[PDB]
Amino acid sequence: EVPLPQLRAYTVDASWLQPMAPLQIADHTWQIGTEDLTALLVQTPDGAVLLDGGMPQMASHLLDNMKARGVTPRDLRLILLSHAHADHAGPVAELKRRTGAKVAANAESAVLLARGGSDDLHFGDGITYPPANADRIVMDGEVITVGGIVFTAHFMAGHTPGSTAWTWTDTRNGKPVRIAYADSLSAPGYQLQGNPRYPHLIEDYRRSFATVRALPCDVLLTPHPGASNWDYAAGARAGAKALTCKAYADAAEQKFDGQLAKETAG
Ligand SMILES: O=C(O)CNC(=O)[C@H](CS)NC(=O)OCc1ccccc1
Ligand SMILES: [Zn+2]
Ligand SMILES: [Zn+2]
Repeated sequence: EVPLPQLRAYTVDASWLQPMAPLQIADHTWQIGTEDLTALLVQTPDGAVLLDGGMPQMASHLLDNMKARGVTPRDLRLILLSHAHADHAGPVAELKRRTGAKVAANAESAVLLARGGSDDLHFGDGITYPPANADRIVMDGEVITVGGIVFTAHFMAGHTPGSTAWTWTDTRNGKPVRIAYADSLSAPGYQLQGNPRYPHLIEDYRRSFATVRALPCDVLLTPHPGASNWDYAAGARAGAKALTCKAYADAAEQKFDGQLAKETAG
């Protein structure tokens, strides 16, 4: 008698779950997540925006960091997402219950979020999380403005169908800083070629490399900070080694081409 296996939790490196204090990126923009997962707070005179929340168990830590910044539950107006995997959208449902936040996302991200990341094109039910509903559906190139910070959506399908880069302009020394929060360009364990659930996967990734390369991009940030060479634990030099969007796109394409060759060989 051999029973069916137990459910397996989505377990991650400790650094992904290690709380950090708010780290200022620009005059209105702060990293408020963990050492190894990005969660960006943008604070304005007319309320706050959160871009990603990390893993499901980060909800209370995000709220504590918000409070440290002076942002109350009612002040949080909007949640935006890079993509709706458990390690970036994990706490969205809980945050919606505990704050005034509404979610804006593209149709692909909204559908995946509403499924709690189940029936993932590549991971199946391996990384599920509490489902949430989007309040507003955004189209490619659509802008959303909160307290004069203008967020533009740039669709960059591949890592997920609904993967998005969000760009906005903040300041640092009275000078503009064009921030690009670019989504993952990885395909971890994906079948790339002839995948029946994603027939045009390769062409979407190629288009997404080009989109990322061309973003307005004084400062690049990524959901996994290591992807853009950020080190959130390095304090005053956290962003010193950060890649350009151009360099991030180039490295991702080189890796992707390598993975294609390995897939053909395998
Ligand atoms: O850093 C990256 O690019 C990818 N890292 C991840 O953790 C991704 C989400 S972005 N998830 C994953 O690989 O999940 C694999 C998996 C885990 C449990 C069960 C099935 C599949
Ligand atoms: Zn992902
Ligand atoms: Zn991830």
